[PDB]
Amino acid sequence: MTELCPVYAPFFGAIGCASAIIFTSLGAAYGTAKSGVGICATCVLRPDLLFKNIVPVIMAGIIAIYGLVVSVLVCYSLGQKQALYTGFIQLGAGLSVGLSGLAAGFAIGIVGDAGVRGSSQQPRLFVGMILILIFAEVLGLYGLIVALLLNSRATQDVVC
Amino acid sequence: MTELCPVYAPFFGAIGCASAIIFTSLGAAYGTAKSGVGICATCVLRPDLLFKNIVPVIMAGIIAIYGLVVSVLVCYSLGQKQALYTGFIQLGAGLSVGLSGLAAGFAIGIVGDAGVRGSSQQPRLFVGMILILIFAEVLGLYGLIVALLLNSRATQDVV
Amino acid sequence: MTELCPVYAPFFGAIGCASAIIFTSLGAAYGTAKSGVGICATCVLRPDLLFKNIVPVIMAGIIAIYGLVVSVLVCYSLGQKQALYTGFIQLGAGLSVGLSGLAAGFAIGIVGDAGVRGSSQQPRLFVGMILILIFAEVLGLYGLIVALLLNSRATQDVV
Amino acid sequence: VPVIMAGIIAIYGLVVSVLVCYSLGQKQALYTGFIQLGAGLSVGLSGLAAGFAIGIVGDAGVRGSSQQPRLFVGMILILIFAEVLGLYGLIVALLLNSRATQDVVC
Amino acid sequence: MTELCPVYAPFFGAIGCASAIIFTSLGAAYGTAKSGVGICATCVLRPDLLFKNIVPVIMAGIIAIYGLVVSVLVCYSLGQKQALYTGFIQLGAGLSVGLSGLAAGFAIGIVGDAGVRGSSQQPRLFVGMILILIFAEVLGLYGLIVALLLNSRATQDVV
Amino acid sequence: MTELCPVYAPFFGAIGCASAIIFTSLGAAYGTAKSGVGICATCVLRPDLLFKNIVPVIMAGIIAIYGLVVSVLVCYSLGQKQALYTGFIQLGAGLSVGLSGLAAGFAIGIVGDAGVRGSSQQPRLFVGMILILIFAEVLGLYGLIVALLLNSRATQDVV
Amino acid sequence: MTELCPVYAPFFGAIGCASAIIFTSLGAAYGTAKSGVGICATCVLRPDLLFKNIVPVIMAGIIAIYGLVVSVLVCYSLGQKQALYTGFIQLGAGLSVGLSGLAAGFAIGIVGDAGVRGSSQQPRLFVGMILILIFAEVLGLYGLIVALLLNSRATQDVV
Amino acid sequence: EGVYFNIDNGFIEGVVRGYRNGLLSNNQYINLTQCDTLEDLKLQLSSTDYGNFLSSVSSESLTTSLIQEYASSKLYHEFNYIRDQSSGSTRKFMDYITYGYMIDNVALMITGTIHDRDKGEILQRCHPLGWFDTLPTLSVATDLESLYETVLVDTPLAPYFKNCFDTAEELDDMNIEIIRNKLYKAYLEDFYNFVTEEIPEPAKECMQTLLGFEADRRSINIALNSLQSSDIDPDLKSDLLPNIGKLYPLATFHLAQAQDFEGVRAALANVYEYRGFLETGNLEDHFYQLEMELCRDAFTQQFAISTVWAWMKSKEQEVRNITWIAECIAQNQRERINNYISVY
Amino acid sequence: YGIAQYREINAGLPTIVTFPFMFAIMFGDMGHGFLMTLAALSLVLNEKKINKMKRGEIFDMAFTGRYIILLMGVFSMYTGFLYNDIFSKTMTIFKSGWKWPDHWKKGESITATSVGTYPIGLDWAWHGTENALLFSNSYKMKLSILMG
Amino acid sequence: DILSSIWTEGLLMCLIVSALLLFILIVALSWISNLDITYGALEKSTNPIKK
Amino acid sequence: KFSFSHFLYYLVLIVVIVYGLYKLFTGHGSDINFGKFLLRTSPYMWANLGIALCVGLSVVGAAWGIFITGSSMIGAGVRAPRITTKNLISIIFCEVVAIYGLIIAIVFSSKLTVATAENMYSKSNLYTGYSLFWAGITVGASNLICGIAVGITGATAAISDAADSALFVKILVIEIFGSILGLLGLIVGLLMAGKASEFQ
Amino acid sequence: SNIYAPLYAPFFGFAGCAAAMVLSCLGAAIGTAKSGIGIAGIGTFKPELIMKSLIPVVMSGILAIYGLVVAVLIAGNLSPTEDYTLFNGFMHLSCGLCVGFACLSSGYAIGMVGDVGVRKYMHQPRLFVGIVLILIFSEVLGLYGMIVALILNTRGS
Amino acid sequence: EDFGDIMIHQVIHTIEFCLNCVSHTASYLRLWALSLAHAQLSSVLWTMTIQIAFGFRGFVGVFMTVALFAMWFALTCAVLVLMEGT
Repeated sequence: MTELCPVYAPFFGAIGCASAIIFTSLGAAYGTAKSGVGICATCVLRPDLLFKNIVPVIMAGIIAIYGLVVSVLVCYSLGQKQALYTGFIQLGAGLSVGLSGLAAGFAIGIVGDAGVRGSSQQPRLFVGMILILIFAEVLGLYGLIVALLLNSRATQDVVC
Repeated sequence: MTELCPVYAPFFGAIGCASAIIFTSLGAAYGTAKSGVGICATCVLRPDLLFKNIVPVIMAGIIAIYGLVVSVLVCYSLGQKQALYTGFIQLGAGLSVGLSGLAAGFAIGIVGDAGVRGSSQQPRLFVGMILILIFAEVLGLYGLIVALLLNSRATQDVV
Repeated sequence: MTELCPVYAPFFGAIGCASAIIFTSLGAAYGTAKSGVGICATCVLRPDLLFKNIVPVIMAGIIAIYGLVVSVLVCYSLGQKQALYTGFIQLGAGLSVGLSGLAAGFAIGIVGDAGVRGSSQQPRLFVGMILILIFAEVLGLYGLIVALLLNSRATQDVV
Repeated sequence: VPVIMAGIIAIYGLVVSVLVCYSLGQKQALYTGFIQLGAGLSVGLSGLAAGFAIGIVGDAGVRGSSQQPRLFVGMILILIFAEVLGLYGLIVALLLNSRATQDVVC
Repeated sequence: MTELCPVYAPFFGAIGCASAIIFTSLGAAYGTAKSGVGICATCVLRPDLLFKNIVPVIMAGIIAIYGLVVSVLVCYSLGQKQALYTGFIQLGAGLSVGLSGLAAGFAIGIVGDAGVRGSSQQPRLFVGMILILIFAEVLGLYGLIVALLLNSRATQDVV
Repeated sequence: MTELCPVYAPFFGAIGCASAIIFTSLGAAYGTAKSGVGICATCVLRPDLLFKNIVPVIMAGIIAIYGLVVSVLVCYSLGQKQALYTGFIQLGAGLSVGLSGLAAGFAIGIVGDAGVRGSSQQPRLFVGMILILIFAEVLGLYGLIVALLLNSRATQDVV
Repeated sequence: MTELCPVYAPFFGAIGCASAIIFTSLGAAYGTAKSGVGICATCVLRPDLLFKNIVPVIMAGIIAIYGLVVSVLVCYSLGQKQALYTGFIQLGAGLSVGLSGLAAGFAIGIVGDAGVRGSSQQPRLFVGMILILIFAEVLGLYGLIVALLLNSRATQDVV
Repeated sequence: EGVYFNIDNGFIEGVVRGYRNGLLSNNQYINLTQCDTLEDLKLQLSSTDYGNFLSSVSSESLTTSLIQEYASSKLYHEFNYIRDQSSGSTRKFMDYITYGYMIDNVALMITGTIHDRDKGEILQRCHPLGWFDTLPTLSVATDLESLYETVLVDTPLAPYFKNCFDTAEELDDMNIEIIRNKLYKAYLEDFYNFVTEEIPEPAKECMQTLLGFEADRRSINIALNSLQSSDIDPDLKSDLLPNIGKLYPLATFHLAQAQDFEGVRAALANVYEYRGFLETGNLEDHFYQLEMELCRDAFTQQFAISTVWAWMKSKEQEVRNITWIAECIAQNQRERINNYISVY
Repeated sequence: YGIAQYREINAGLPTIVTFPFMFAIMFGDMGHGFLMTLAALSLVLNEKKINKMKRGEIFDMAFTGRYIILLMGVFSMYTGFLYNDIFSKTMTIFKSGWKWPDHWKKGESITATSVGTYPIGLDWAWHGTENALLFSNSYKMKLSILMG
Repeated sequence: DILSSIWTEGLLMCLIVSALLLFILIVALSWISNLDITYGALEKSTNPIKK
Repeated sequence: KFSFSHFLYYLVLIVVIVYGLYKLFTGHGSDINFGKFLLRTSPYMWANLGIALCVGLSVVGAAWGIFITGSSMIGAGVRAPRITTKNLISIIFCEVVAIYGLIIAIVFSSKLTVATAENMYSKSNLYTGYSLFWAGITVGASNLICGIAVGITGATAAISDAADSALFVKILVIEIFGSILGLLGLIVGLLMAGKASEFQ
Repeated sequence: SNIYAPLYAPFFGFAGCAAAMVLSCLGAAIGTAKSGIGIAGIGTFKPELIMKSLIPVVMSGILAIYGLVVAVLIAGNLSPTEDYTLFNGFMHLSCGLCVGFACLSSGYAIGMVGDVGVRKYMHQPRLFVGIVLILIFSEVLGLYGMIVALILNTRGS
Repeated sequence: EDFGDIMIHQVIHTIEFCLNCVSHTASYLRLWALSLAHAQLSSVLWTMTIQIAFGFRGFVGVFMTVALFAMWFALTCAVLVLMEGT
């Protein structure tokens, strides 16, 4: 081993690779359940509108895709002889997306459930809640771009 | 031994094998337990829902199999000669699959309870419950696929 | 001693069997107690069906024998000159089985609690009770499968 | 029946303690010390779990009889499994202690 | 390694660059999540609130833009061969703006819920609610100023 | 200094002396509070037992002073050149006495309140209260009798 | 610089004095607060009772006075060039007195809580009341005597 | 410390405090008393925040019963609006407030087994606070035994059952009175248990003390009036009495084991806080007067539900005074003008 | 479990065959199977009067399936026969042939080559150390999957 | 020469602040997880007088 | 005990002493030392982030101030519209602390300068690092605890005004008495900071 | 430089510097916060005694000046040009520890006691004389903390 | 012709069978697990009974052997059969 490329950097590399999936997936599942309870509650009352209010869960389901793309993009660059600089960035990259996805999932899960539950009274509340839910998921979007250039400069400044 | 193959490297490999099935078994158990009370409460009222409420209970077994398919795969790569790199790559996959399965089990039980709650009141809704259940399976394999990607890939390049 | 086998290698193997049996014992005890309380509470007004209501506890008992068999299997391969590999893989298998058994025990107890209430009205849903609760032994037994799979590799030479 | 059946876990612990005490020394291999450490707790809190299980069900069983005279035979079947569980700690520990003796180096 | 550049400098740069967006994500999520429930609760009975007083949720991401701009612009000035003096300032710049965003967003969200709930029966003073809510949205400007200050300081010395 | 007299031996003596008193003090406070509140509440209705229901505080004071007795009988066996053996035994004495006094105080506090509640109904009930509470001060007696024996064996060969 | 005169010895000399006032102040504050609330309760009804039930306030202040006097006393005889043997003893005495005052405060407040209200109705309780307070605060002097006894032996055998 | 309070319950405090500020003092009451005709009273009221919704609504057919109906309607609307802006814990708490109401509502429904008084008309006069939409009483067998489980499942009042299975098949006066007695006992006991373990600190003392006062006045009324038109064994006297009065746990037995007028006088006169069977004009009027002094004290904090709990009864007392004046005005017997209490 | 729809095949023969063989392959101790079958024979021979006498609470279902335990055991003894276990004992019915040195001190791994194993069942050679168990488990975990 | 790098790290300076970071993260988790939902606002019970 | 968190706190509080005894009973007891650790770390380390932490805590407290006041200000505004203009002064008294925090960060900037390849571990500037970091934490904590009080006083005043328009002016004193806290925190922090010249 | 004066001496001086003020400020904050509700509660029932009931906030304010005095007494006392003896840092730490807790206890007591006193002073004016006496009896604790801090600091100046 | 429920039903049937094949494949290991468990428990009971009974003594050892023999039957018939078969 050498000071710039020790043997325990792969620990940080692997943790960064495997950490993005965890928290994003947790937030996605949380939102999925916390919103699907609302759909189940409204369906019996309204067996007429059951294929027009599935936007919250599906929008909550893209953060998982985001966490997976970042994860695999980091993973395909996995090897033994990597600079400690290589292992340093990856953990931060993974955890950033993980917790950003968790945060987005919480908000989408609660807001979608509330909106779909309340929409049964007034019809036009649908388009009203669409914008807020899509912006909630856009909040999740904002983490991925940062992770992108983080990965890019994980190697654009390769030295040793 | 050589810095790249320390003595404690296979400790990670051994622990991850157990953890990968543990973090899925707990989730599956919780989900099936949550579904069981609801199905038992409902069936007595409506005497036909036994057969058309089997989905979540089998999805629990699917998560259980999801545990084993990855757990066994990592076994044969273990040993006293592999690098600490091997332990890292093993534990990463193990934790990924375990936590993804835990999230899946946490969501599936609640959604299934909610769906079966209205089952006795909407005999029409004998497929609409599976809607979210499968849509809740979007993340049901991301951990599995990433674990398979890591294991079979980093199982070489000892140096 | 040599880096292959430090002094306290057998400590891990010794603790492994104890933990393996002990976690399963806790899980089985919890499940059986929480189920039997309900069964005996309910049977007072339905005393005729006592025997057909006993299946849950005899079911739950199997986790204990799983723990016992895995513990004795591990104990058969204890020693101080063994490899540290053969000190960690043992505890890995043991804790895997223990935690799987604990999860299965909680699930079985939770399901059985409401199962008897469901059967308290009519006898048809005996099949429903068994069907819903008969998906936990697979979870409890997957741990045993992986444990015996792991400990098989233990026998290989220490060098 | 409940209290007497709960008592025998004490006998279980007593026999294990006496057997361990039979074979205590100072020049023994640390291997044996670890073995005894494992066996002690393995029996101990297994018995604790069995006691916790039997306690919650004894109270439920006793009151049931007040109205159902022949639930007596029923409830004993349930309570047997508690001691069946408890016996496993003892069976594993006795053989673990036996194993702790032959394989020695000092 | 050496005073001019200890080997472990980039770790803190990475975690600091992460921390900014890490905190702003939660800061915006809390406010948006509360405001959504505040809106859907009220607009149901007064279903013409969409265009007039939904500006808070719109501003929810406005403050979150810091987590991007500062995080990247400090990601513009990183490297391995960096001095410890400039190796930990970026962590300060990172967490400062992130926690400032958290604090600003939480209060913005609570007061937005307050205003939306109040405006329904009092469509008279929301002109007050908006002009008061802004005062809570200018705090993150301080985070921007301090981040620019520290990033400029880093640019002065780049080894 | 030498292995038989490390420079930090008086640590154990000092802490043991402090414990020999403070833990009994806390129990005395607890017991006096618990009994006093009840006796003072009930006596308002009818003063006829003030000079007869006063045993609780007396017992609390007795247990308190026993801790002081042991602490002082340890206090005049102190110095700088005492072996760590002395510190060990001094710690043991204080630990034995203080918490036993705590237990006695708790017992008297929890008993005397109900005792004074019940005494009013039957004026011939002190003949049972004194007999029942005897055990608290006898508990103090057991707590104190053992402690002094530490001093009794404290001096045959020190250093 | 000897093994009996480490540079970290005067730490305890400076701290033990500091800690003594702490717990006495805490106990005095708690007791005084919970007595003031009670006297405020009892005063409005049956007014014209100010200097009749205010004694427990002064009684509590006595402990604060104890703490001040002990702290200043130790402050007289601290040391920068001293022996660690004295250092430990000073801290031991300080914590003993502080904790004893803390223990006394709980009783002095709680008992007075019930005592203050009873006087308004039955005036045959005030003298019966103060007995509990006095027999509880004997504990404070019991602590003080051991504190000063330990402090006395600290003035000798300093290297 | 109360710092955490204003994380979800700010506007609750704001609206309750504003409505409390809307209370009418004795200065408005004296002016309202001088009015003689119903129109004069209504127009005088219209000059207050309490009015503007009762007058200018009818066709000058103002009666005391209609006055009470309309006056209480706005309080119900305020309560339901606060429900419409509720919170999780606040919602889980409001059910407790409504429990004491649908207790009597379902008691009336049970009584209406052989008379068959419709649900709607019962709601026209009973307390709508207790109404829950899932109450199909006069649609299936209204037999109290058959309807026992239907009500048990309709609303979760099952835990409030203290051996309610037997002696629940009478459809008689004794049964209907004892069911209400037991229901109040269990409800107040469980509410006291709940608040004592799950509620913010500032309410911990106010709620328990006010509950104790109400439970005491409730327990006395079932002992004083147990010797007025009927008799019962002391065992049932103890049974119907609350387990803990929260002001006296010893005199409750003294009341129970006594069956004469003066076997209970000491039990109440010992506490030296309320006179024993004295200072009695309209007993409930004096109860209101004593309770409102505490209710006003509850309006001094700003970080507990004590404000809401006291304001619920403050508005009801406003309606009580309005009815006390309307009774003497509409019926034209000017003897209740001075019979009203106002401490706000 | 449930009735079948009209003209839907019933699994009578599957219940007659598979379930008993499954139970047999669960465990095959010779003594246990024989002892269990003893009660079955006693019940079936006393069925002359048991059929009419009152069935005890614990004996109702027992008498219901008296003919099932017979199949259970008659298959259990065969299933255990191939395992050559009688309370963990074996008389070495057949011969397989195994190679050993003239003398050997234990504590050493000893290799014996195969010249033909038992035509029926497994040879006694797997009564040795953990090697026998770690071979038998691997052998048996495969036939279960194949038969399933 | 060097600190005790076996029982504890030698390069411990890089993990002391991670404790504070995780403390802040967990405090945020606790504060977020208790958010109210206001079920009662959207739900009611119809009455001839209240409604 | 009753909670997992308290159980963990007990466990750590006992294991720390267990470890201390274990080392002390090996004949050692001085192997771990405060001074060596304090010298190990870079003096820049604590001046890097305290300059950030102080402002962070101050702005957090300012945020809590509005968090509290706003929910009451308009909760009362619904009753009458004659409050908002007369009430905004309370929130102004809130964001003053934000400027107060800004002052510290803007001033501390000039102190930080890269020093030589050596000499940083001398007492010349390690003192400066400690001073800057602990002044920053002082000022941040003071601002937080002052913001709590100002916010709660504003909340109570908002609901008290509706009782009497002649009450707002008379109740205005308490929040100023609170803001005294922020002023004193600022002065003590500036005094603590100015003493140290700068990093060498 | 000196075996008794390591290079980390300023640490335990600045510990006292910061602690002596932070906790006093916190005590003042809690006291004033509680007194705010205590006063605002009785506003609508007796809008004349608020002036006569401003004593608690004034008394609480004394904590802040106490803390500032004790802190500044040592602020500037040290100096980068000299590494004062570590004992002289222990004394600073003790100063901060003493004052920061005496002030906190005083503030805690005065807060609630004045709260209740002013709460129920609305009935009659004859409680003022006892409320003030108890409040001063409470503030004596902060006085004690101040004096002990001063005496210990004078020692080993 | 075409109707939604039947396509949904056949989709769920496809997926459920595609997973049930592997589920059944996996489930078959419990057979062997129970078999080996029975083997091990029988072996350990034999070891702890017969070896203990082998105490060589004709004056008091015969009665000990009788007692051990009786309890060995008591356990073999009761707990090594009933629970296992059930």
